[PDB]
Amino acid sequence: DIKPRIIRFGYGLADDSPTGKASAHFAEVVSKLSDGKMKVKTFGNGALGPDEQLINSLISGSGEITFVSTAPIASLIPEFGVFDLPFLFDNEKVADTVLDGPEGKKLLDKLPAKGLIGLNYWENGFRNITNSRHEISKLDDIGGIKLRVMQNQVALSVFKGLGANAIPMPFTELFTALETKTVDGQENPLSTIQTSKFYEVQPYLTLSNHVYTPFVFLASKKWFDQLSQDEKDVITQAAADSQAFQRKASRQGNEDALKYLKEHNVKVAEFSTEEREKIREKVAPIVESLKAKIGKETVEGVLDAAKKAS
Ligand SMILES: O=C(O)[C@H](O)[C@@H](O)[C@H](O)CO
Repeated sequence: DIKPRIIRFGYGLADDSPTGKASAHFAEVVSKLSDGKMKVKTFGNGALGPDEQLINSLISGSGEITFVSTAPIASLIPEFGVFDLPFLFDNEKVADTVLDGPEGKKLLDKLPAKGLIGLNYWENGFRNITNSRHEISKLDDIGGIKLRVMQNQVALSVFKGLGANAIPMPFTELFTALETKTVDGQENPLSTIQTSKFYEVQPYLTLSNHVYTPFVFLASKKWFDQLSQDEKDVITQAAADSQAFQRKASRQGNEDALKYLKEHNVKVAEFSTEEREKIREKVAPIVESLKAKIGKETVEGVLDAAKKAS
């Protein structure tokens, strides 16, 4: 029971980012599983707007499928803000375990009340600081930097607490803000820095890996609910296949991006062991400060699940 259907899948990252390629993979699997009857059309590079607009399009029904970072979802469901706390996940194995386990599912289960289906989590990844003002290799080097952040109170409060002038902006405005130096820098995974070309306007890169961002792979509930069960199964089966593809592509992409940026002579710094402890000390009270704006039980449950996975 599958009828011909065209499905629009907009997203913010470049079409040749790992997640852009995973979106094309999803399209291919949907076509395969539906004998070519269900056709997914991908619109990358922010062609259908940034995350905030994509979310709204799924709620309204103008769009069917997207992936977005968890951070803009915090404007609908504050508990999703948990992932903007620094150093939550020691590595990607911990992340997968927590996200695919009960603590991840509790959050996904809050989406339908807002008109969204969280099909599963994809990997945005560990975020790294870039800027055009000066090298950042110490906590103090962040003071007064105008740093674009994602658009929720947790991200703004974290970087303000680290001394930055935190400037929330949609991802789709970011390259130009960097190029014109309306902001000094930003922070994102290496493959995004590469495929969105931020290195062309960001001479400095710090391998801070300070935050891990999940993507949520999303379907419009209004749209999903009017699918037949056979068609829903195509979507959920393709989503499971594509998650595995995505995560592998993301992790290979992270390795490839580091190699590329280094070989391109981007200037790369890190936080020494001492500076790392300074950052940990400064973060701990702002993390505690933000539990009330995320949800105490969410923060503590994610932290406990991460400990058990680590
Ligand atoms: O910096 C950001 O906003 C995120 O990292 C991106 O992936 C964003 O979701 C994209 O569309």
